[PDB]
Amino acid sequence: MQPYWAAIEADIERYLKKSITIRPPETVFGPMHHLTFAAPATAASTLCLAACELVGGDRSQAMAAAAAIHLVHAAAYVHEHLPLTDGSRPVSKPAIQHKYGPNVELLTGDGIVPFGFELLAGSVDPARTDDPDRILRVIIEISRAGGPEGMISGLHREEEIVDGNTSLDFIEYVCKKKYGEMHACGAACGAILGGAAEEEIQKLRNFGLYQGTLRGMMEMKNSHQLIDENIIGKLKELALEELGGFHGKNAELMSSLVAEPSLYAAHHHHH
Amino acid sequence: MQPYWAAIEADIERYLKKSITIRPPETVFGPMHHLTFAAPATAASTLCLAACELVGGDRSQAMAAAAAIHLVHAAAYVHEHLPLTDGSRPVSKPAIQHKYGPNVELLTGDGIVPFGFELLAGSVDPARTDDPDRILRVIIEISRAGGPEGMISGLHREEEIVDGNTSLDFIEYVCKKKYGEMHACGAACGAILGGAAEEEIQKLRNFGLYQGTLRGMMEMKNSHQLIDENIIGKLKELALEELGGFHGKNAELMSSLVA
Amino acid sequence: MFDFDGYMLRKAKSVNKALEAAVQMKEPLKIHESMRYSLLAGGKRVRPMLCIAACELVGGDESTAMPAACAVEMIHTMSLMHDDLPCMDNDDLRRGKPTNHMAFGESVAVLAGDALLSFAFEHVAAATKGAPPERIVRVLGELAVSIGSEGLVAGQVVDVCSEGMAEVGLDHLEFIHHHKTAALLQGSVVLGAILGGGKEEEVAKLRKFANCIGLLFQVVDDILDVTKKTTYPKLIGVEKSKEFADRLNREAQEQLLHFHPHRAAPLIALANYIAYRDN
Amino acid sequence: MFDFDGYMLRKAKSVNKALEAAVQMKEPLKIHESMRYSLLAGGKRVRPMLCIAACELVGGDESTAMPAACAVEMIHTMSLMHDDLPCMDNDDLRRGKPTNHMAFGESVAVLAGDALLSFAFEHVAAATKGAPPERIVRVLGELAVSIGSEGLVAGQVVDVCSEGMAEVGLDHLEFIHHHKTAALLQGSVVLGAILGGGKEEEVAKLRKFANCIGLLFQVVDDILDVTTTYPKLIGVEKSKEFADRLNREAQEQLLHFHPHRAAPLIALANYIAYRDN
Ligand SMILES: [Mg+2]
Ligand SMILES: [Mg+2]
Ligand SMILES: [Mg+2]
Repeated sequence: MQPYWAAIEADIERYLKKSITIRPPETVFGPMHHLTFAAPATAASTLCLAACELVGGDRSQAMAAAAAIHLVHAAAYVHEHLPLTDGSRPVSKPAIQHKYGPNVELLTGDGIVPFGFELLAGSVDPARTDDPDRILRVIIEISRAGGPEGMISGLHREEEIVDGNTSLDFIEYVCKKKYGEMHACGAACGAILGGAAEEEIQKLRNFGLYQGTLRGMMEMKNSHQLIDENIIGKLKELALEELGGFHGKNAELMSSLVAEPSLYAAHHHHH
Repeated sequence: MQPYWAAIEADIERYLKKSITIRPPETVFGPMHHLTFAAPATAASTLCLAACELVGGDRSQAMAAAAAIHLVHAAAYVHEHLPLTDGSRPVSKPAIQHKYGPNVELLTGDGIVPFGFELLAGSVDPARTDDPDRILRVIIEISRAGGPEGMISGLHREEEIVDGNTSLDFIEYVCKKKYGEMHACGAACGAILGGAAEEEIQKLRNFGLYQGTLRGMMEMKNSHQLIDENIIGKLKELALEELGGFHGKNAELMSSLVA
Repeated sequence: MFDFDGYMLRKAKSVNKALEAAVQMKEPLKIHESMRYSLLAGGKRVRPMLCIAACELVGGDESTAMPAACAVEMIHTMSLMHDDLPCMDNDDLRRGKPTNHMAFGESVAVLAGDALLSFAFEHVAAATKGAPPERIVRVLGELAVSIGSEGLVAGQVVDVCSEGMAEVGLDHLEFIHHHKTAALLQGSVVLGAILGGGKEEEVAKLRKFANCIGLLFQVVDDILDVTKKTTYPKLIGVEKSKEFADRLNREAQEQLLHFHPHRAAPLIALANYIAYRDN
Repeated sequence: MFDFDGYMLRKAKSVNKALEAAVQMKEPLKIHESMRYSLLAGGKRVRPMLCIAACELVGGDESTAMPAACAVEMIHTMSLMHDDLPCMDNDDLRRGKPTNHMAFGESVAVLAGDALLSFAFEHVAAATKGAPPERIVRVLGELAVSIGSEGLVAGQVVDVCSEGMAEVGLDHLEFIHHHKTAALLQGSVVLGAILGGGKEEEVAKLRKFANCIGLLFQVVDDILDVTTTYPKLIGVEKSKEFADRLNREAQEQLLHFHPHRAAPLIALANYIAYRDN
C-alpha cells in the first residue's frame, strides 16, 4: 500500500501495542493482545487520523478514536469467524487459523469492544475545552457504527450471500453496511476531532461511506468474480466528488486512498 | 359512538361512487368500479375525515385524500389476493372470490392507485390559496405510506409469518407497516387539510400509527390465538397518551376508534 | 440536427445516474433489489428524454425536469414488470436475462412494480425544485391521467380482453396503441413542458406531437414486421400504412414549427428516427 | 417503615417500560427480535435498581440515571446470551424458556448480543440528559472498565480457562466472583452515583459497598446455587458466616449517608443476601 497510509497504520499499531500490555492474568490478556492484531487492518481506522490531519487538527487527538474503531472492527472479525455448531450460518469457504478456542474468542471480542470506549473516555484532556463534547460525539458515532443498524446489519445480511448467485446490488449493500458505515464513521470522527465544521464532516463521512463500500467490494471480488468496473467506477466517482474542496498536500493523499496515483510500478508490470 | 362513524363511511362511499362512473370501455371501468367497492373499508380513510373535523376543517377539505387512501388500500388488497402460479405468496385463509381474471385484477389495481392522485390533484380549488401546498404535502404522505417502505414493506414481511408460530413482536411490526403507517398517514393528512399546526399533525399522526397497529393486530387475532391484552394496552396507552393536549370529544371521540 | 444518437446517449446517461441515486438498496432488500433489477437495466430512456427535451424546449432546465423524467421511466418499467407476469404475457426472458418474477418470484415482482408506481408520484412530488406547488400538483394529476383508466392501464386492459376476438377494426386497434404507448409519451412531454413554464398553447402542441409519434411507433413496427392478430397492414395494407406513418411524422413535426429550431431539433430528429428505423 | 418489596416492583416496572422503549423492532427484524426476546423477559432488574438508587441516594433523579440503568441491564442480558451458547455453558433453557440461540440460531444470538453491548454505550451517550458531557464520558469509561478485561469479561475468561483445575483457593474464587459478578454491580452503582452528582467520597463508599454485595451476590448464592465452592473450602460452618460479614461491611459503607436516604440500598442488600434466586 502507499507509504503515507502504511506509516499511519504503523502508528495505530504502535499505539495499540503500548495500550495493551500482556500481564496477569495472561489467560485474559494473551488472547486480548493476540486477537487485536490478528484482525485485518481497516482503513476506517487510518481514515480517522487522516481526516483529522486533512482538516488541520493533530492526528494525535484522533488516535484513541482510530484505536477504538480498529478494536470494534476486530471484535466483529473474531465473532464473524467463530465456529458455530448449528449451521445457522454458512461456514465461509475461507477457514482461518484459530490460536484460541471459540469460548475464549467469543469472550475476548466481548472484552475488546469496551476497551475502545475505555481508551476514548480516558483520553479526555483537561486543558482542552471542547474535548468532552467531541469525545462524546465520537463515542456515539462508533457505538452506532458497530451496532444493530451498522456493521451488525451488514454481517447479518452477509450470511444470506450465496456464491455465484447473489447480485452485485445485494453484495454492494452488504459492503455498505459491513464496511462503508464504519469507514464513514472513521472519516467523520477524524473530522470531528480535528475541528472541522459540519460541512467538512458530512463530506468526509460520505467520502468514507463510498471508499469503504468500494474497499469491501474489492475484497468480495475474490469470491464472486463479476466485479464490474461499473460499480467500481460508480463508487470511485461518488467518493472523489465528496473530496472537492480540500486542496493541498493532505487532500492529495486522502484522495489517493480511493484513486491510486499514476505510478511507474503499475505500468512497468503491465509492460 | 356509532352513527357519526357510520355517516363518515357512507360519505366516502357516496363520493367514490360519484367519482367512478361505469362507462365505455366497460371492460376497464366495470372492474375498476367493482374492485374499488369489493375492497373492505379501511379506517385510515375514516380517520382522515375525522381528523380534519377535529381540527376545525370542513369534511369536504379532506374527502379527496380519504378517497385516495381507500383506493391505495383497495389496489393493495386486490394485488395481495391475486392467484399467483409459483407459490411465492401463500393463499389467504379464506380465499376471496374473483369476479375477474388475474390479468384484469392486476391491471385494475394499477389503474386504481393513480386514480387517487388524479382525484387529489383535481380537487385543488383555484379560489383557495392554501390548497396547492396542502394537497402537495398530502400526495407525498400517501405515496410514501403506500410505497416500498410503508405498506409494501408490511405486505412483504407478512409473507414470513407462520400461523401459530411467529412471535407477537414480529406480528406487531408487520401490523405497524401494513396498517399502522397508512392510519398515521390518514390522520396526518386530515390534520394538514383542516389547517392544523405541526404539533397537532404530529400527535394525530402518532395516534393513527398506534391505532392502525391495533386494528391490524385484531385482523390477525384469528390466526394467532395469543391475543395478549398486554400488547393491546401498551399501544392504546401510546395512542391515548398522544391525544392529551387536544382535550374534548375528539381527545376521546377518537378514543371510540381504539375501543 | 448533428449527432442525434449522441444527444440520446447523453440524456440516457444522466437519467441512468439519477435513477440509480433515487432508488437505492435498503430494507426490505428483496423489494428494492427487484425494483432496481428492472429499472436500472439501461435501455433508450425515450420517455425521460421526451420529458427533459420538452422542458428545455419551452425554456426550462433539465434539473427541474429530472425527477419527473425518472418518474415516467419508473412507470414504464413497472408496466413491463407487470406485463411479463404469467397471468399476462408470461415471458421468462426480457433482453437476454430472466424476467423479474423469474428471478424474485411473482409476489415480489408484483409488489416491486407497485412500489415503482407509488414512488414515481412520491419522487416527483417531493424532489422537484424550481417549480411552484400548484404546478407540481398539476403535473402529478397529468401523470396520473396518462397512466390510469383513461391511459396506459386502459390500453392494457382493452388489449387483454380483446385477444379473444378477430372483429378488431382500425378504431379498436388505434384505441389500444394510443393508450398503451402514446398516453405515457404524452404524459412525459406534458410533465416536462409544464415544469419548464410552458404556455397552455405550447403544452397542447406537445400533446399532439406525442400522440402522433406514439401511434407512429406502432404503425412503423407493424410495417417492419411485414417487410423483414390485427395489424395495420391486415387492415389497410402496407402501402396505406406507410402513407399513414408519413402523415403522422409530418403532423408531429408541424407541431414544433414555432419553437426555437435548435430546441425543437432533437424532437424532430426523434420523430424521423421513429419513422425511418430499420428495427 | 420502608416497603422494600413495593419499592422493587415499582423500579422494575419503570425499567421494563424504558427498556421496551429503547429497543424497538426495526429492520433487520430477526436481530431486533432476538435482542428483545432476551432483554424484555422481565426479572428483578437488580443492576438497573442499583444504578437508580445510587443516583437518587446522592441527590440526582431517576430520569437522569435511566439510560445508564438500561445499559447495565443490556450488558447483563447479552453476557447471559453469550454464556448460554454451546461453546460456553451450552444451555437449552433459561427462565424456563428456550435460550436465545435455540430460538434464533447461534449466529443471531452472537450478533444480537454484540448489538446490546454496543447499544449500551450508544444509549447512555446519546440519551442521558441532566448531566454534563464530561460526566457522561466519565461514566462511559467506568462502564467500559467494569465489563472488560479487568471486569466482567476477565471473570468469564478466567472461569472457562480454569475448569480443568483442582488447586483453586479463596484467591481464585474471589477473583472470579469479583469479576463476573461484582464488577458489573460496582459499575451499576458508580454510574448512578456519578450521574447523580456524587462527590468523590460518596462514589468511593458506594464503589466499596457494591464490591461487598457483589461477593455476597455469591457466597450466599452458593448456599443458593449448590443448596470448588466456599462450603467446600470452609463448609456452611463459616460460609454463612462469611456472607454475614460481607453484608455487615456493605451496610457499614452506607453509614456515610443519612439512614432514611440509604434504606433502598440497605434493603437491596438484605435481599441480595437473603434471596433464594
Ligand atoms: Mg411479451
Ligand atoms: Mg403491432
Ligand atoms: Mg448456565
